[PDB]
Amino acid sequence: GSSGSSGSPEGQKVDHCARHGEKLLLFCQEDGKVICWLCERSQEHRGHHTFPTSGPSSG
Ligand SMILES: [Zn+2]
Ligand SMILES: [Zn+2]
Repeated sequence: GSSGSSGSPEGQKVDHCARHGEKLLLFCQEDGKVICWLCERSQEHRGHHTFPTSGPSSG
């Protein structure tokens, strides 16, 4: 698999998934919420099309 990109507790906690702990930068359409990497690749949001929120930004 993959160890991860950010693995430090001193990291800017921004919309961190309370389930996995990964930063939520994606936006699921089917659900209309913000999910993380693991989530997206999870049977929960599997196949679901998500978009990069990039914080306070429309496009
Ligand atoms: Zn998650
Ligand atoms: Zn979804």
